[PDB]
Amino acid sequence: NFMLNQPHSVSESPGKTVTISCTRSSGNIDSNYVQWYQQRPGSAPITVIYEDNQRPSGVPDRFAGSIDRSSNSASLTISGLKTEDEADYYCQSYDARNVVFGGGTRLTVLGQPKAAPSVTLFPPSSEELQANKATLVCLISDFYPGAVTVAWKADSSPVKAGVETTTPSKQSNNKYAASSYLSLTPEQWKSHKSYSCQVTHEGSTVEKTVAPTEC
Amino acid sequence: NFMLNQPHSVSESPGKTVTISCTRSSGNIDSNYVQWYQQRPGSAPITVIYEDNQRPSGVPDRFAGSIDRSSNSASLTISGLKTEDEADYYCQSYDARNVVFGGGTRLTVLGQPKAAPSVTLFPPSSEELQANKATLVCLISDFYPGAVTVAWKADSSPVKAGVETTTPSKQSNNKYAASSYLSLTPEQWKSHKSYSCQVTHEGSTVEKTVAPTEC
Ligand SMILES: CCN(CC)c1ccc2c(C)c(CCOC(=O)NCc3cccc(-c4cnc[nH]4)c3)c(=O)oc2c1
Repeated sequence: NFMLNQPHSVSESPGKTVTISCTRSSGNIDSNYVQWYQQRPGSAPITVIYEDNQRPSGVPDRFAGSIDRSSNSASLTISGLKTEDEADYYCQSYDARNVVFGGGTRLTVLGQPKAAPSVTLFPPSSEELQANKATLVCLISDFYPGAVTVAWKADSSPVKAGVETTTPSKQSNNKYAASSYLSLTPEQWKSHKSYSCQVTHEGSTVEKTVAPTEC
Repeated sequence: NFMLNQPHSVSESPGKTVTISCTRSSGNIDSNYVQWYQQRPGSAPITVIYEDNQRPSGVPDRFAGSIDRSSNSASLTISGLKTEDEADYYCQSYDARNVVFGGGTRLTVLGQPKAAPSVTLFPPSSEELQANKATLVCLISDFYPGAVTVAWKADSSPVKAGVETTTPSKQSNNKYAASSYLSLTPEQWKSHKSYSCQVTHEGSTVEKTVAPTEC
């Protein structure tokens, strides 16, 4: 039960080349066969590569799979980008028994200029505390492409439980907005020195921190 | 070069049994293993059946796979149907020359109960005021069905500029979440006694109010 690690997102303009990596965690990449699946928004998945570099019939020559043994990774390289190439791409391999999927990479064929997110982190409101709630909100607006990943820290430990993040939506300025909220009890919020929201967009990561003591 | 044919959609009410078929166009259904995947929109898919009828751990035993050699099909049967089973389901098999997916079945669970939204209004953070911004966020969560309308007030008067509301998205609890944010200047925020966010859902309105606080 090993892991395959893919970038969360990639972008390029029409006619360019883009590459999506898939790094094996503990194992030997050439030990087992890697597949690549395309999923366009609102569509069924489609095999574009099997057995590391084989193209199914009807998949164009612009899709190419490869293996790097020294880096222990698989790559999908797409040349001559077209707007229809915009989709989620997932790598997949095998152990002695086990099937392992990568977490997926969103490929945007740029339809507008790139824009980095505005990120604002809010501490609990006085009113929700009296309701025994210490929900923190991380507002993420004015970004393009519409792909972000959010990670929360309690002090400096990753927080797993309590996190929700909305699907990015296009706003009146034609850029995306989303919010992530962490549903703390007041006891959990007071019991730490600070909490942090990390937002990754186009592989650039920003971090904001709030604390019970900040006046 | 065979195809797998599943219904586009199916609907059923809670506690009932639903069946999703997957018909192989050419060759025998039993010549290659069939997998079933569940996918909630915004999320990556999960494996619910492999090798025709094997369940990974963490998959409820309410999920069962089978083969019918005579109708040349595979079936996913979900018994004791629950709201969280609402999702897209894909079958998948092998061509030796390809990995083949069905077209996907969107399963609708009927008769989900109305749920009123939780509404939390956050005043500007100290850090954004120091960067000359006074954005308010109104976090709206746990509502069903997935539509609200938001109106903002400055003192008692309607706000007509600077409001954005995200498109509601279904969260892990199968209820919807959205944020409305009002992009104020520090001057606008301090020149009023309060701002209010008013959320309407299925005829009921909830109103929350925040005021500049003297730190
Ligand atoms: C769109 C492409 N696609 C096909 C529907 C994906 C795309 C991504 C995924 C991911 C990330 C997971 C979660 C991680 O799953 C795994 O690593 N393995 C799944 C699994 C678990 C147990 C048994 C099997 C299995 C399948 N055949 C034999 N054994 C597979 C997953 O389970 O399924 C995925 C399917």
